[PDB]
Amino acid sequence: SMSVKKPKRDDSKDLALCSMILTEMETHEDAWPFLLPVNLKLVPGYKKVIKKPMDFSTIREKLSSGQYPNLETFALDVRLVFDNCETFNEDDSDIGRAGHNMRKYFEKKWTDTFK
Repeated sequence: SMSVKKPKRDDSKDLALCSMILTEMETHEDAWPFLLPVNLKLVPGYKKVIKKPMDFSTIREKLSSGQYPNLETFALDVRLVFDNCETFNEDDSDIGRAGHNMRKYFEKKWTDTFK
């Protein structure tokens, strides 16, 4: 509350560390469905169904231009990528499997770097 604060957790390395995680996600062999925005002209149903599209290149641009206020807003966008994938793709598909794999990969790196 006013003039009453918990001890200050050091967040000075968060930007660099989120960048490193994102690099590891970009270079994963199963990243290909997620590297670029879904083409809304060429994929029927996507525009109407997926209210907030997100992809790794869009996260990289937001990160590089100070559009994440803190590490939690960064994790919310990475999770959005996988939530969108599960919304549009069957589990038993190459893309559906890719999204589960990448979400697992992310969640471990996130715990090990920050928790």
